[PDB]
Amino acid sequence: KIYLIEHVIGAVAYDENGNIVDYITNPRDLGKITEELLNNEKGIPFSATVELLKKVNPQEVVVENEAEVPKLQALGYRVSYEPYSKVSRIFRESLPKVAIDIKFASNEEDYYNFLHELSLEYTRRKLRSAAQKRDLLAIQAVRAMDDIDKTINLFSERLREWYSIHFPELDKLIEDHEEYATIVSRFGDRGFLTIDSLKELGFNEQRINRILDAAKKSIGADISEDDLSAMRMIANTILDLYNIRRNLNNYLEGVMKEVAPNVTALVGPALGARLLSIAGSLDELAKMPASTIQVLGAEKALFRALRSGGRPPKHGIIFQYPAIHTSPRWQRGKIARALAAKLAIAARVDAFSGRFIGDQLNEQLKKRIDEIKEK
Amino acid sequence: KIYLIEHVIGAVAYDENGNIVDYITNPRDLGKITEELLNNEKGIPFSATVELLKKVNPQEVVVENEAEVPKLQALGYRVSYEPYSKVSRIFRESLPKVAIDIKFASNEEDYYNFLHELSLEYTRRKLRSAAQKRDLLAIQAVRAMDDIDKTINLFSERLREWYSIHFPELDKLIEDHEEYATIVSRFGDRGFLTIDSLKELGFNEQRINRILDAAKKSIGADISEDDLSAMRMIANTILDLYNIRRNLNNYLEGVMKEVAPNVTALVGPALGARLLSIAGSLDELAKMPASTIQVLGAEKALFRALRSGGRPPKHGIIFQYPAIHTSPRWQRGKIARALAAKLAIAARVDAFSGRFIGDQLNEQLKKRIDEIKEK
Amino acid sequence: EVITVKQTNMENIYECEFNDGSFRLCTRNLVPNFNVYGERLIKYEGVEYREWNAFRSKLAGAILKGLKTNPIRKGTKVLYLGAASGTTISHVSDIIELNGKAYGVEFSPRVVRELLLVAQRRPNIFPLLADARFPQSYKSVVENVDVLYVDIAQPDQTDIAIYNAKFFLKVNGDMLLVIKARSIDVTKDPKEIYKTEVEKLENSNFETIQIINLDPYDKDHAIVLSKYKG
Amino acid sequence: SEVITVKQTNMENIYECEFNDGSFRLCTRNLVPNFNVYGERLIKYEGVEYREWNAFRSKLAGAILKGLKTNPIRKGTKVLYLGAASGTTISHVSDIIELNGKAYGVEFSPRVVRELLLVAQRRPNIFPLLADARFPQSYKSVVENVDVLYVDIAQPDQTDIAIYNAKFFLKVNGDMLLVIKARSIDVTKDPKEIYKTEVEKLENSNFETIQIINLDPYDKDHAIVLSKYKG
RNA sequence: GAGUCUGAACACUCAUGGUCUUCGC
RNA sequence: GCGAUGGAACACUCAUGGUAGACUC
RNA sequence: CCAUGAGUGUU
RNA sequence: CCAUGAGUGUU
Ligand SMILES: Nc1ncnc2c1ncn2[C@@H]1O[C@H](CSCC[C@H](N)C(=O)O)[C@@H](O)[C@H]1O
Ligand SMILES: Nc1ncnc2c1ncn2[C@@H]1O[C@H](CSCC[C@H](N)C(=O)O)[C@@H](O)[C@H]1O
Repeated sequence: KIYLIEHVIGAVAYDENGNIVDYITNPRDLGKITEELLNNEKGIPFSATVELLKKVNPQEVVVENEAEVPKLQALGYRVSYEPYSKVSRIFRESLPKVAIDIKFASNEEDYYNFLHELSLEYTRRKLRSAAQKRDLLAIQAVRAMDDIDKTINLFSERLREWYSIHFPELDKLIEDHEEYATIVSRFGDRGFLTIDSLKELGFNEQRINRILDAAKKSIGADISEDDLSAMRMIANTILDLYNIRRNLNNYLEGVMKEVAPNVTALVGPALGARLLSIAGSLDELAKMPASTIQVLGAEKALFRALRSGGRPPKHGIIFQYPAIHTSPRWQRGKIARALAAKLAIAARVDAFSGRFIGDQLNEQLKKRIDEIKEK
Repeated sequence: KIYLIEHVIGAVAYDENGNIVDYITNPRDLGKITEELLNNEKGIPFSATVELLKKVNPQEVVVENEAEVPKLQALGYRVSYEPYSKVSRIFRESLPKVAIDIKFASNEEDYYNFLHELSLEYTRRKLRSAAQKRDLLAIQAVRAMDDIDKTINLFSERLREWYSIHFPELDKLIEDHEEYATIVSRFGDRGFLTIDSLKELGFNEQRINRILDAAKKSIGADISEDDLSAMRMIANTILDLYNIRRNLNNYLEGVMKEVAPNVTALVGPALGARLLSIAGSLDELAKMPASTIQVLGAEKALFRALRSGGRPPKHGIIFQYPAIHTSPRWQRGKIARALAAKLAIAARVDAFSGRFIGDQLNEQLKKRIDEIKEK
Repeated sequence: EVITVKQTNMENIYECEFNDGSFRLCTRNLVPNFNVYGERLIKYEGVEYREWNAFRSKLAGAILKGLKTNPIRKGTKVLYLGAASGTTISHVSDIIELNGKAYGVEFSPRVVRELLLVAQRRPNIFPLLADARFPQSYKSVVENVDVLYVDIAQPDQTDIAIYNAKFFLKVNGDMLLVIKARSIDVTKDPKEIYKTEVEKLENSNFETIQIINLDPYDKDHAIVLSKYKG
Repeated sequence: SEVITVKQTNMENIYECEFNDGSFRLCTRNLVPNFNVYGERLIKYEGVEYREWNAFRSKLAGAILKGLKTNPIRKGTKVLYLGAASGTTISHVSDIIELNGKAYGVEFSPRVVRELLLVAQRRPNIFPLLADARFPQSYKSVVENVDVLYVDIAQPDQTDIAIYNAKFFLKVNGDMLLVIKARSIDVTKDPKEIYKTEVEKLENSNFETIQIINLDPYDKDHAIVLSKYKG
């Protein structure tokens, strides 16, 4: 009976054949119209639409946005939805002129000048809202934390080669990078090593014995203090990086408990945030089926196999989940499919703000993994 | 006519048919024998050999190591060199018994016990001498500097993405990573930016007003102080890394002016050390032809073009030389060939400690470059 | 250095000869002294032109591979799906001039952040941070257009294009559709994909006009020109 | 995985271990009980410790799996090992030849000999020589002549280096095990052509060809040739 | 559209080789 | 072997899409 | 880049 | 991994 048109222009009521029945023009306010476009996206009718229908008292209203149908029905109207109707094309083909007739704009230039500021303002607001989503902070943080891990390993490999020129035996004696960098930072010249100074740093007596024995037998070269100091710059940097790594990990814990507590209950904050990073957002993660979640991070292996026909990957980044990588190869598929199943549930509960069930998801999984290990 | 055998066990004089004319047995001293073995590979005869030849008064002496011929001649003997002589094979096939006959050892087990300790001490002293080479230090330092460069860039790219959540327009306004990191470190919330604080850091008025204007109108999100502090941890690490980079580059200048001054005169300490790093050592670098030096660092393109017949690379890491990478592509080949040719000469001057001609090599090269560009 | 700039066979698309022998496509700059993506600004007989890199712009590539007729001309109204950071739509804005209109749809906020810089200086460009699958989310801003230009990485890109045409493309208007084969099905041969997607179009009442392979300007890409019959 | 049994094979002091997963793996008797070299598994069976021998990391184990008919490395054997690297394969050679055998290990990269030195410190069997195989006049003052010359060096002229070391140190009628590394000789050529060219050079230097074994898949672009030195 | 089952997660460091074409002497 | 000439230096960041095989309902 | 040897990090 | 868009470092 009546076709409702909602546009920057205002609200316009049309017949079956395209004749304007009546209209209410929007104010020429950028703030007001953007707010109403944002509202209208979640189905809220323009306030100009509410005044229009109250005046036109229509028998049946055809709208163009499906989410708007319940909103108008709750006002007491008979409402149907119609996509790309003939009438709304007829309306769109009569712009910019119809904006002059209904007196939103004085001429074509005036109309398009306003429309241009409108699109900018609309876009700026949708950019601000996207930037407010707090899952972006978890994602950047865990990406930075992974950069730091990689850097710690890169610099520690370099320091071991560089310092082994002066004390090569230490490399194989100290497996822990942070301890190795501690020894190089604190002492430099292997001649400065002693029981008390090593004890003071927290080494136990057997370890201290192996170290002082190696330092005394050492086949390494004699280098200068300046040479040692170039090496200690790397060691100190490594120590600083571990401190940042631990801060970032504590930061990430608080954000992930806030942003995705159910996922965090299952996999912890770091691995939870890596799932977000690869998905791109919590909302994206919560659309994925378990079988996609299962291989997030394995895109190289998956597409290599999808081409060559070779063997597909059993797991992506969730391989970091201890019960996956510390179990035998033949159990890993099944465990990864059990975890992916609970991740998919946890992500939906988090994305829709459902009630926290993460601890129960964990129990269900631990017990399901127990079933599997009987293999 | 005498075949001189020099072995761990001592000096043996053989006649042409494998019969022992006389011998002088080394002392059972690991340190002494090891030192005499090291001198000997350089052609210096054993002290036992000197004693032996005076006893035997040979008419002619056949030696196993060619480097030894001039040294024994300087003692007044007629001397020749024979590779893998029959007599020396007869000596070696009579071990370990001959070691018992000349009373170097009581029995087989005694001989091999000592031989084993000898081989360890010999190998230990060569490992020490290898580690003492000064070019190892330049190679490690420039490698750590390149990790640092890579890391600075990786963290800066991450910081920009991260801080852009809060202040997105700053990314395109501040192109230098150290300045971007400086702004994030110092202020955090873009609200804290004032004219005079920015002046303090050295920015100029035109830039400062663009920054403050962008911060007022920013569509970035509002985030907590704790969210900003996580970002600032990456910023301050970036600034520490730039300081390390500069200290390392100053260290590398000292080492390279001492280790390869002629190479350093042509390409600077950092690029010169990269050449050492890819070649593996100054000695290896000085064996290479110009055409190989020209493409050090481009092994990927080189072997791709060998295996496919494609176009080979015109330059490797020397692409970093400003006259190459700031020049039009049709000149780079000629320019790189001219530089590689001077580097080959320079590497040999440094490796064999000739007189410094780096200033002159550089003058020759820059004249050749002027000729090329004026085609 | 610039020998000469003369208009090519297509309205408001120019060609510049350089003294080193080179030839490059260019458009008259709507915003003099400002570049969009680091392209060269060319001055000739008073007028400033922007060189139009065909290795970065599918429309420039299509022209250098033999695009016969170009529906994008002066005063054209364009719905641009996949506006991205502004590279191609900035040249579209040059060609169409102040009385044409380019509605730019792009759903990635990270890249619309850059597109907004381009749009701010061009009263020609209306950026819409929106999902092309849902034309109901920007029908309130746009109008009906002469040209629908679609370059979105989606597996149902052709269906999305068709859906926007039913909303917004005038009958007898034109569609330029980029077919991104590795984004439709990476396992299939692009030649098959092109055949399949054009079949869709002709089944949806789009008269095929010309199909252009974009190699070497783009690997595994084609671009289709069709007239929408209604 | 659990060991069913370990039985001696055709070749002396080389054993084959059986696992209940139906898989078999070569192993040797550990000359130094309770120590590993490169993380290999220590296997206890009927009171004797064995070391699993991974054919993917050892050319000699791989050759046995790919059908080596006779093995000159037995107990008491004297061997010159060119290319001893960090000690993987030579540690097993050490187990096979036992305390009365001798393995002289030549390796010229100091970075890797740092590691070889640790293997040798525990094995009186093994005499590590940081030395260039092109310069046998260096280590002639330490070694002796040998029954087996084992050569695994990445050098374009590895075969000529093997032949030249043989004239110094390999007994007449002794044996040479020469790994042919096709990609370190010439990446542009087909490995099968490399092998015929290298074997031809050996036969031209009075080496009698006993067996030529292609080492795929334990090592790609690799052959190994067992030859008898005629003098 | 669900389900079960099968099933190649990523990121890196060091060491040794393999270094073109053409045209001239 | 020498020369001239020809000639694809490397290291990375973000955004969009492409997500398997069997069997069961 | 290819082949070979030895290792590291997310663990 | 592939294709596409935008960029950074050694400079
Ligand atoms: N459903 C969708 N709605 C809007 N944009 C989409 C989309 N799906 C993909 N895109 C966008 O399509 C773009 C493909 S890149 C296209 C480049 C652009 N046409 C130019 O002129 O240079 C990406 O920016 C991507 O974010
Ligand atoms: N000229 C030479 N002299 C001594 N060793 C050499 C050499 N040329 C190459 N090599 C060494 O040969 C080795 C090849 S890797 C060999 C691995 C070892 N044989 C094993 O199976 O465990 C490298 O360590 C290399 O340093």
